[PDB]
Amino acid sequence: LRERTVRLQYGSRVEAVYVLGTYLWTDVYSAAPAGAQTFSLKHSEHVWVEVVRDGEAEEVATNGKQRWLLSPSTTLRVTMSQASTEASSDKVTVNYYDEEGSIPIDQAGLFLTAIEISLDVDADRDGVVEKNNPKKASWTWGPEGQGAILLVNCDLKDMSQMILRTKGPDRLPAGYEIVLYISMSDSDKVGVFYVENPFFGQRYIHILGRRKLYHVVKYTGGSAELLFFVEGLCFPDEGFSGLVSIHVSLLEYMAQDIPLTPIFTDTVIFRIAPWIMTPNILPPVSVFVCCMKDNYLFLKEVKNLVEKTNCELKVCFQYLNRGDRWIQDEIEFGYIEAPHKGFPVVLDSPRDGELLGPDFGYVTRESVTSLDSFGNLEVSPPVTVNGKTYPLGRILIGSSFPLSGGRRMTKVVRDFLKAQQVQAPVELYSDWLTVGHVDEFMSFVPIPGTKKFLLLMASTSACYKLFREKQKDGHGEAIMFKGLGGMSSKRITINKILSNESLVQENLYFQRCLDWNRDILKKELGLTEQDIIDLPALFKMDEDHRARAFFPNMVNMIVLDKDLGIPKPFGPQVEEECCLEMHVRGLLEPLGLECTFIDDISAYHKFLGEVHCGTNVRRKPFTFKWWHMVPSR
Amino acid sequence: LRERTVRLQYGSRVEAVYVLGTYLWTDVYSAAPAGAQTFSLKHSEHVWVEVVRDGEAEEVATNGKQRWLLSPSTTLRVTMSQASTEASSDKVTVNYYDEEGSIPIDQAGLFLTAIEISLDVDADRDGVVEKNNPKKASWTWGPEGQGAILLVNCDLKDMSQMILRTKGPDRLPAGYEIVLYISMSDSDKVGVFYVENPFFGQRYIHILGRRKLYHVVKYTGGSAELLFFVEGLCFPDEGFSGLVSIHVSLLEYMAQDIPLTPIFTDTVIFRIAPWIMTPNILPPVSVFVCCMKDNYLFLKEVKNLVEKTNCELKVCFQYLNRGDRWIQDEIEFGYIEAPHKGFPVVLDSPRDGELLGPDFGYVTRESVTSLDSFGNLEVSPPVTVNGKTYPLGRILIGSSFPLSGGRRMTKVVRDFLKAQQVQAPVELYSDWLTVGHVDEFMSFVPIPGTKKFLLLMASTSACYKLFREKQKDGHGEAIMFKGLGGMSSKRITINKILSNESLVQENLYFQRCLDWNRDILKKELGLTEQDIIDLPALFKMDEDHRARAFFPNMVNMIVLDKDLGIPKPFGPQVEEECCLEMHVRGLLEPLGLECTFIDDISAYHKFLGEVHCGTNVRRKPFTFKWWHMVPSR
Ligand SMILES: [Ca+2]
Ligand SMILES: [Ca+2]
Ligand SMILES: [Ca+2]
Ligand SMILES: [Ca+2]
Repeated sequence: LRERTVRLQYGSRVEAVYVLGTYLWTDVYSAAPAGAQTFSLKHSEHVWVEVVRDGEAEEVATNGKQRWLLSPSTTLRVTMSQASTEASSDKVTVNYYDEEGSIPIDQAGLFLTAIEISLDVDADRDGVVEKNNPKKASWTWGPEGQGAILLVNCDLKDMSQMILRTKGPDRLPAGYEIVLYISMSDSDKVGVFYVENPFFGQRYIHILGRRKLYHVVKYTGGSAELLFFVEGLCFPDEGFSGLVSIHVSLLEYMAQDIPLTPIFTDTVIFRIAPWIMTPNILPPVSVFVCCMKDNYLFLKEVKNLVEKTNCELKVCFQYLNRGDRWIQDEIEFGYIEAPHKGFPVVLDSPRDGELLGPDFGYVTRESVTSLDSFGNLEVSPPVTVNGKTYPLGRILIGSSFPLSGGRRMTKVVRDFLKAQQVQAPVELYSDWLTVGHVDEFMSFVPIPGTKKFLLLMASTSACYKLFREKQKDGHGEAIMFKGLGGMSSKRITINKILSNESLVQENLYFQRCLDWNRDILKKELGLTEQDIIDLPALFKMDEDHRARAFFPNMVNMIVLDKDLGIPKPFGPQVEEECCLEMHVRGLLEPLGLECTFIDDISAYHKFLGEVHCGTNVRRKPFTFKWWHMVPSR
Repeated sequence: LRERTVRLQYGSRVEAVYVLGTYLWTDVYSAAPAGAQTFSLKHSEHVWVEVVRDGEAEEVATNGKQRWLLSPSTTLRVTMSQASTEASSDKVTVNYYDEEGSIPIDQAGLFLTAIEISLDVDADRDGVVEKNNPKKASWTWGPEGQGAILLVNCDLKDMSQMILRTKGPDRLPAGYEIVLYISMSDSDKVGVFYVENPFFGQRYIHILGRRKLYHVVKYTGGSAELLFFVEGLCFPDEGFSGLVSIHVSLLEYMAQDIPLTPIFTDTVIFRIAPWIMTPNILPPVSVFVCCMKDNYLFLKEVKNLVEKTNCELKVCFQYLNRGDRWIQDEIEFGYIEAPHKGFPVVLDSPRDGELLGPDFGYVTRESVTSLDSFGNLEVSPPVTVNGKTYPLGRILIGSSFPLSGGRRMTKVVRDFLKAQQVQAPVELYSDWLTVGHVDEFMSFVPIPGTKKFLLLMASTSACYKLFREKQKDGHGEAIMFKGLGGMSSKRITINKILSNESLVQENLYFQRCLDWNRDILKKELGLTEQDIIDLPALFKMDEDHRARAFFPNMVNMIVLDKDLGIPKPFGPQVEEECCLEMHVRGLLEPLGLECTFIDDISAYHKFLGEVHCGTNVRRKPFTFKWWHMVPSR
């Protein structure tokens, strides 16, 4: 396919390595002695030679006596299809003649050693390293796309394989060597491991990476394969697309103090697999919770919920360097996948700077507000938006309005999420909340028995409507926070809430904030009102004009398929049941969702807007392969 | 198209601005008094109202008595198609009823003011700003692609136009304002100009850009248009794609110390036009030359060449802050184009840190080797490579091998050229040359009477073949450098050159360097041997093992269509003509190329490998529009 220039040298022999998959064009005119008129040629069995004049080519026999006029426009094309062995003498010889006699006045030779050199990866994405995929030097998205995929080492049987395959005689001819190399830029993105001395053992050493840009490879004769393992060192990010290159070159020695000439180069491209987040609709595997040792109702009720499922429960306690919610706030469960292998990968952002066990990879963060917590990071189910499908869903991050001067998640984390590309992040407005997390106002739940889902939204208007109804019904004196002794002296009733004029105005405003988010979610997730259910919520404004929960936010719930762990609201008691619990059941249960209310606050005797427990669910990855997506340019 | 949430408020009136191109979904259930059972509605002439229950919608008359059951799943959809005027009373009123009587127990209203707000650009790329192109919020490549294009101000009638078009009543309702804005990131990429006080004059002020991220716009009633002019501040580069965004928002006042809510936002995208280089095949306009005042033969011969064409000649002399070749080395002629306008743009990189006149834009550079000179920057004619078309050609930059430790053009300039994208740069190997410029070894020329072109390559093998022929013919004592008195004592003859064994070896090596480039050029430009002509050249090796010209390099030539200004080689005289001149004529003239040899060295009495003049040709731009290309992702 690729034409390489090799000229005969005046009255001499040229020796050259021929790399299979290329061919040579050979100038015979320049090596012709002055006064020479015509030329003839001989060649060996395994070398194919054409005489090319003005673009027109004719094959030549091994020993012909045929002669052609010498012209700069008459050249040779030289091709080989099989590697040289010790039995080979591969050559082309050209005889030169003057006008007078038929005995050659001079001759120029070309002696060839043919070798196969191919740097191979699994570009067709089946988990096997195929021989010389013609597409291995590029990377394309989609079901028809090709090029190899690399996993970040988040901690070598599970790394990517790269195989240098060669075929040839006992040794390379004098003056050649084979070198593997990478660019300085890619040197902090990858590393490559190799057994340098296979005669002395199995020991794999790092041959390419930080501080090592090239490695000279030992040539072995016959048909040989050299196995390399490759790891990614980092995820795609603001200035890094995820694509890296590795090269092998056959180098020719020229002279001392002159660099070696790269006479053949083969290239493979890898893309580093992105970090992917799992939405609530995916099958649960493990439920992780953190709380204080004595919150007994919480642990018992979570255990009972989990016992309704096939999931395993993992209990963590509170640590000195972490928040009360850390399993929710400082940890996010995600995954990476390559054709051959995949594993769960946790983003870890410790408050002050344990874990899950060996089955997980970990990405730990190297100015920060509450909006940096992973409570502020959510992901939608797969959605179609104006005809465009997002098969992995879309990441949702809470923010403030552009002109507001409000809080925002750090650019570093936003840039990281954006750079993964396959979840196409969307910013929502969370900064009207004191804590500032999207998970305080919204969640997703599957609809049992279907492939569909609902968006759940906190609604203050729903709460006021319900409370007004109960008051009309004669329940105005129904008290909230039953069983929280630290709330009792406040004597909070439906009447007291409904009569508070400033609280009404605060909550109308918070409903405007919720509705602004509702509109962004409908637009960017392609949802209609039929896809949404509102759950009652109520907030109190702080000094910053931001919202804190008046009673526990029910929307932030543990979703295990049909079973929902819902924070216990401690609402007004009507006929000895919480009217908030009954209302929420009436909304959800007709859909086949099973509700379990989980009391995370009783142990503290009161509720001031802060939650002291956290939960996080590890889920099975999407069955859709991320490399089958086609993201926008 | 876009659904916006507007809820009725319990027993009250809500007033809202309606922006045309959206519609409202309206909750009536939350505003219902406790105990209310059914509702009815009235609406004005220009407001369309549907009652929506469980996804099913039915239009409602202006005054109906129809009643519907109150349910959270029964809502209103509210649409307007025309802007409000002073004659409008646009409203929807909802009456609430209990089980008992038919007289309403309460009512909630919605009072609307409809306005049109559209931020408009020329997205369809015809030079006119069309009304609200649905595609203005994106940017796509190709003949079917859309989105607006911005020119860099390289120095406002020629800037891009952006028009804010509004329609509505005499004033915005209380609590609203319209604001134009950009991101902090884009603030150094753009600037926007506006007449802030049209009553006091025509004065245009900078309203958005560095240090100004937002501008409050004055609303005028009726049908109004506000004209803005937009400029790009910089070209695409390593961390900047070329894409920028400008937004207009309608903001709602909530309260003191609470940020304004962006209730409607419209966005336009601009792409900043790339800098594009012109190949030798494009029509010449002006020829620029620099030399010392007394190089008379040079000026006379260049003038005579130019007089064979319709081109204009511009003569520059030597300056203290610049090189002897500066018009070639420190200046590169290129262009930018937008649908409405285009102009030539010069890259200027002064050696130590005049010009062309007002018709040109200038980009001046803010560690450096010879490879940074623009002699080391070339561009191919349009080419097709493995089925992929490069309609603007491909930029060529000289470099050294990856593992060599050799010189390279600075990353800053390489990154810039790559970031323009439309010329898809290719690196060649120039570092075997002392000066290190691709223009020392290669050039392109059209084939007269056709749409085709040739690559010209320097060849040492061609020179040795020619000299060997002349020696065989009895011309061995023919002397070179005739008329250069400072060379005479050297007595350089064909015999003396051919007998120098080390010089032969040096030049065989230089031919290997040339051939390595030949192979890259054939591969990356999709050329065959039929596309190439070799011209004789000869070099001498320096202490760094790099090549300097033995006699002037003929390949670096002035190409004006069929007419070629070729450096005079001062070769061996045979029958009182230079055998190099005669040889080159014999190669080129049969193709209809007319050769004029230009003596740039006689004034210096000798030639040591350095050229003391420079030339550069300004050309007409490609007729193919760059935005019609589709570059690789
Ligand atoms: Ca494979
Ligand atoms: Ca989260
Ligand atoms: Ca237009
Ligand atoms: Ca140039």
